Amino acid sequence: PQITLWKRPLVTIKIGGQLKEALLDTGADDTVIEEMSLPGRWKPKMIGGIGGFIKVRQYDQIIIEIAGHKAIGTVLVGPTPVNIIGRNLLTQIGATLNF
Amino acid sequence: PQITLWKRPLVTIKIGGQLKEALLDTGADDTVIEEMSLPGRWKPKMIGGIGGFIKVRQYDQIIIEIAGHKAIGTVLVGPTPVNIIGRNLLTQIGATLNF
Ligand SMILES: COc1cccc2cc(C(=O)N[C@H](C(=O)N[C@@H](Cc3ccccc3)[C@H](O)C(=O)N3CSC(C)(C)[C@H]3C(=O)NCc3c(C)cccc3C)[C@H]3CCOC3)oc12
Repeated sequence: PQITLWKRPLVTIKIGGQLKEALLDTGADDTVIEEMSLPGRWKPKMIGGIGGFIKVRQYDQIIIEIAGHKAIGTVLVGPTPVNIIGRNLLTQIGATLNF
Repeated sequence: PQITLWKRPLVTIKIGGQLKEALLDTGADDTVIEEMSLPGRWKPKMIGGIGGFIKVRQYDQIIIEIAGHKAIGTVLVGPTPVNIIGRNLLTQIGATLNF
């Protein structure tokens, strides 16, 4: 698709068999989702954004669909205010900015 | 241009007579720049994201050049860690996300 920016670029994702709303965010290095259960071991990470930092749990090699496009990659879980799809997964789905 | 997302999508902007580097950020509603002077009236605003909120100054009707493309809109000024071009100005330069 071609997504314009007059409104927030929200899409549906699927993760853990569940549909969720998430923001396609070219300003985010990483993908971070609100609290949920994911399989496997996690590693610690801190991420730093407009307000300061939050602590999150890093899960690797997680199956995730973004607007119907399949990806498998790193998903961070923690107290983010919205679900954010960042560049690590935007690149998997072939997204570019164009003007 | 077509900008890939392998690295942060940073571009040169001209604002207030100054050259700055800034991030093309589809996750940002607003545009926020590190401390600088701008003309005209302003009012205070709080903006929030990862790590919470910061206080900024809101200037309206500010001319800007983003990667060679002119526009006008509201520009926020305050203690942002990164200069951010958000959707309010990305629309005006014709930027879309494509996949
Ligand atoms: C101290 O922090 C940083 C320092 C130096 C470099 C980086 C790079 C990043 C980064 O990529 N941070 C991401 C991030 O929060 N990026 C955000 C932008 C940003 C980048 C660098 C520094 C600071 C912010 C995001 O693109 C956005 O706009 N978000 C994510 S949360 C959001 C959807 C609410 C929105 C927001 O903050 N909006 C606030 C906002 C802005 C920025 C402008 C105008 C109005 C508002 C409301 C997190 C999220 C997952 O990956 C890591 O942080 C950095």
